[PDB]
Amino acid sequence: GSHMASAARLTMMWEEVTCPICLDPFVEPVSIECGHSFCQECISQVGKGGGSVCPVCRQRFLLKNLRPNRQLANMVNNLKEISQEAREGTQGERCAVHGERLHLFCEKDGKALCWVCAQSRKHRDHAMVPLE
Amino acid sequence: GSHMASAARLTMMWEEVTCPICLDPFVEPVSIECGHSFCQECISQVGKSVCPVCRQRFLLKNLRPNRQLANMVNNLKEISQEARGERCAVHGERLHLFCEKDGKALCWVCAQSRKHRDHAMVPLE
Ligand SMILES: [Zn+2]
Ligand SMILES: [Zn+2]
Ligand SMILES: [Zn+2]
Ligand SMILES: [Zn+2]
Ligand SMILES: [Zn+2]
Ligand SMILES: [Zn+2]
Ligand SMILES: [Zn+2]
Ligand SMILES: [Zn+2]
Repeated sequence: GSHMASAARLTMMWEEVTCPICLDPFVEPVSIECGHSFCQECISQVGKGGGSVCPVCRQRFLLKNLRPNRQLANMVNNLKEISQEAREGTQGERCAVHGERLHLFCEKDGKALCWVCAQSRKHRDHAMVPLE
Repeated sequence: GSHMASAARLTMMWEEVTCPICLDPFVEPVSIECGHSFCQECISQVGKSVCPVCRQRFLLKNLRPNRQLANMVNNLKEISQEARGERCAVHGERLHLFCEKDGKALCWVCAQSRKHRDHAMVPLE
C-alpha cells in the first residue's frame, strides 16, 4: 500500500539524484570511468579538451568514455511526480527542478524556491523571504 | 514537507532499482557500455556477450559501479521501516503472503512484481 514519505527521507532521496558540480537534480545524467555521475553539461565543462579528474574522487576521466545513466533521470521524474500526485485538489506554480510548490524567494539568486531548494546545499545559507 | 507515496508510485520506483536479470532489487549495481545496469553477479555470469535488455555488445572489464541505485534501494526500504513484525529481506516491507511455487514468504511489492505475480500465492497464517 501507500506510505508517508517524511521530509527527511525525501531530502535523502533528492540527494542521491543531485549533481555534485551544479548541485541541482541531474540533467542528462552520465557516468565517467570511476562510476560517479554528473550532469552531462557539467562534467563536459570540467573535462573541456578531452579529459580531467573526477571532482568527487579525483580519478582521471576521458570525455569519450561518457556513459548514459538514465535510471537517475527516471528517479528524478519519480520524485517530481510525488509532489504533483500530492495535492488534495490544489494547484499552483511549481519548482522547475523539484516539482514542489514555490513559497519562498532567494534574495541572493533572485528566484523563487520550493522547500527542497531551501534546505539544499545550494541555497540553505542564502537570505530567503516568503513569496507574497 | 511529507507526501504520501501511493502504491503505484512506489511500484514505479521499485521497478527502476530492479535487476532485469534476476528480477530482485540490485545487489552491487554496475553498468555496461550501453548504460543498462545489473547486479554484478548477474551480469558476470552472463559473461561466463550481449546486453540482455537491448542486445548491444559489452565487455566485462568495462563494468562500472552505479552506487546511486543501491542507495535508492536503501532509501525505499527505510520508507517502509519509518511507517512501522517479519519483513521482506529485499524490500523491507511486511510479509503477509506465501508463494506456493517458490516456497517463500512475500511482501506486497514481491507479490505484484514480475518475479512472482504469475505464481500461486496464499495468505500466511
Ligand atoms: Zn550538474
Ligand atoms: Zn569519481
Ligand atoms: Zn525546488
Ligand atoms: Zn539561493
Ligand atoms: Zn540481478
Ligand atoms: Zn543495454
Ligand atoms: Zn518483498
Ligand atoms: Zn514466487
